[PDB]
Amino acid sequence: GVAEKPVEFVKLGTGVWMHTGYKVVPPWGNIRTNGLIIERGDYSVLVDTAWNDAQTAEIVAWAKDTLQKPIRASIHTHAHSDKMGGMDALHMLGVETFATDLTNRLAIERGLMPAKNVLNISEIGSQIEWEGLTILYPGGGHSEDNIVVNEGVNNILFGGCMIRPGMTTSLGNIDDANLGYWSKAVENAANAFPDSQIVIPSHGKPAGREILKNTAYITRP
Ligand SMILES: [Zn+2]
Ligand SMILES: [Zn+2]
Repeated sequence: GVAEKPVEFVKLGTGVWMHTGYKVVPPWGNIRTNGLIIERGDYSVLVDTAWNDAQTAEIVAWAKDTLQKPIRASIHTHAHSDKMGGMDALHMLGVETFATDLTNRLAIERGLMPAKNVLNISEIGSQIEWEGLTILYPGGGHSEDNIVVNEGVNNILFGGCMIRPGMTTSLGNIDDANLGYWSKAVENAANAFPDSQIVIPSHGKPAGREILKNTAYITRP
């Protein structure tokens, strides 16, 4: 198969960095997965692992060594291996991990390791403030447990796998999707965070609010 592309880091805003890792999925090629590192003074917090422990350890080392703001804690945006494939690395590297109770239960069922701490959002529309970020459960979409994360200083909305890349018509991995609610969940996220000017999908490049509108259109019933 083709070589797996290396992990990448790019600055999205003041104190906000995108991590990207790659996986070769036969019989095709590399697929990216994106998460964030967010600076919090003298430490940082992480949104999502990469695909596996080795990529995730590289991300932790980058925060410690380049930002000099080591990762203290992390949040995971649903129970799939692009988001939770590196949990064992986080736990060994002393990162305190958080996910919803539903995500943790699905992780165990799906062969992934659960996070150490529960985020108490479980009803549609529930929000909490966590390490300066707003975390919203908008309802099931790409996965029943999918959550989104807003960084209100730079106005960056992390949509994760609930937001599809660019102007795609492909729905990606829908094995666990709530096809009936997905478009409404995208609308819920868009309405909850109207000021965010940058939107990050897991599997494509950073964009504007047009990827919210495009995802909502392509996943509509
Ligand atoms: Zn997924
Ligand atoms: Zn994904």
